[PDB]
Amino acid sequence: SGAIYVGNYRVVNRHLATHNDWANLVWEDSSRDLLVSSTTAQGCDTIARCDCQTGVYYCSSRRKHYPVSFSKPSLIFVEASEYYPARYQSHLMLAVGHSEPGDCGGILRCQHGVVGIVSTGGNGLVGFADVRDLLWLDE
Ligand SMILES: NC(=O)[C@H]1CCCN(C(=O)Cc2ccccc2C(F)(F)F)C1
Ligand SMILES: [Zn+2]
Repeated sequence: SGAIYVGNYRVVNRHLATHNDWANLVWEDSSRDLLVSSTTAQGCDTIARCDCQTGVYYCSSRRKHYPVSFSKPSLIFVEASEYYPARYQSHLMLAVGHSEPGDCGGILRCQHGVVGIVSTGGNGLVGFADVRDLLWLDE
């Protein structure tokens, strides 16, 4: 679990969104596993606007942060779940690093700010849903 709080917005994994998130919906995209809801308090985080391919992510299953090199946002496949079916998740970045169920929501950051959140993983890999193209989170 985990979320990005920026201004009057909360960004979470779509498969983990709450009833409150859906009742205060701003935007959602099942193909990206993202959902953004509105909040009444000002958010604690800053968003990166860059093309960094190195950064640090939080891994709940190890209670530790790890440095990673990650790929450019692209399409990757993800098997079924209580949430989705075999598809090409878009805007997804892969990295060599640990992840397991329960790790979604961990933040990935570079020197410019928040890059995205853990959304996929498997066999020594970890996938992050990018948020750097969501320019509207700031204005
Ligand atoms: N974006 C999705 O469709 C995810 C929905 C939940 C399930 N999902 C996963 O990949 C679950 C998984 C499996 C092995 C290692 C790590 C994970 C992690 F990080 F939790 F995502 C896929
Ligand atoms: Zn950056």
